[PDB]
Amino acid sequence: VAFGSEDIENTLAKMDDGQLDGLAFGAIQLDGDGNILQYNAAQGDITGRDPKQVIGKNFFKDVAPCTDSPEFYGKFKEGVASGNLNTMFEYTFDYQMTPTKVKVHMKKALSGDSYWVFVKRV
Ligand SMILES: *C(=O)/C=C/c1ccc(O)cc1
Repeated sequence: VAFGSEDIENTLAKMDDGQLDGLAFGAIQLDGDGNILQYNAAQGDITGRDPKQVIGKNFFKDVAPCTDSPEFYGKFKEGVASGNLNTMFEYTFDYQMTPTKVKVHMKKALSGDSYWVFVKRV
C-alpha cells in the first residue's frame, strides 16, 4: 500500500499487529482525543519512540508536542468533528528527535471512531 493512496484506510483496516509493521511509511492510529491506539515500526524508526511504549499515551499532549498547533492538531480536531478527516501537509518533527522534515497524511479510519496519522520523510 503506498503512502497517500486514495483508499489507504481500506487496506489498513484489514491489517493486524504485524502487517502494520511492514508498511513503507509511519502509521499511527488515534482515537478522537488523540490517544494512541496503534504505532508501527516505520514510525518508531523516524521518531526514536519505542512503538510498544507509546501506546495509550496522548499524541498531542505527551508524545508530539510540536504537533499541538492549528496546523496539525487543529486540523485533526476539525476532521474528527466533521467526520471527513483527509488532509496531507508537510511538517517538521523536533521533540526529542533530530529535527526531521516529513509529509503527513491524516485520514479517518473505516471504524468511524479512530483516525490515522501517516508519516514519511521528505
Ligand atoms: C513534535 O514534537 C513531533 C514529535 C513526534 C511526532 C511523531 C511521533 O510519532 C513522535 C514524536
